[PDB]
Amino acid sequence: LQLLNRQQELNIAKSSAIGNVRIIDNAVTDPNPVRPKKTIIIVIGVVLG
Amino acid sequence: LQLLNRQQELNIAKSSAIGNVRIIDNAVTDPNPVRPKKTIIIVIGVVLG
Repeated sequence: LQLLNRQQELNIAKSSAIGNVRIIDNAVTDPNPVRPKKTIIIVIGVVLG
Repeated sequence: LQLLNRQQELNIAKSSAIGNVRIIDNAVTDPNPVRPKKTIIIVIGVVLG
């Protein structure tokens, strides 16, 4: 199975059309959390109450 | 001799005609069943009642 995969991956690489994909921006993490959004949660709680 | 040349060309052409399909992901089963959807069934039962 591993060799079948190696053959398949090699065919995948060989049949690759894109000449060279480039990494413009390496991954970086935003220090401000995206969830939970405290303000909207509190507003929703107050309105629901 | 020309027929022999055409034979060699046809043999190489037949041997080289391989590709057009490069399966990316193999068959994989989702362990979570898709049917029946228990929650919607229970909700429908309660609402119908």
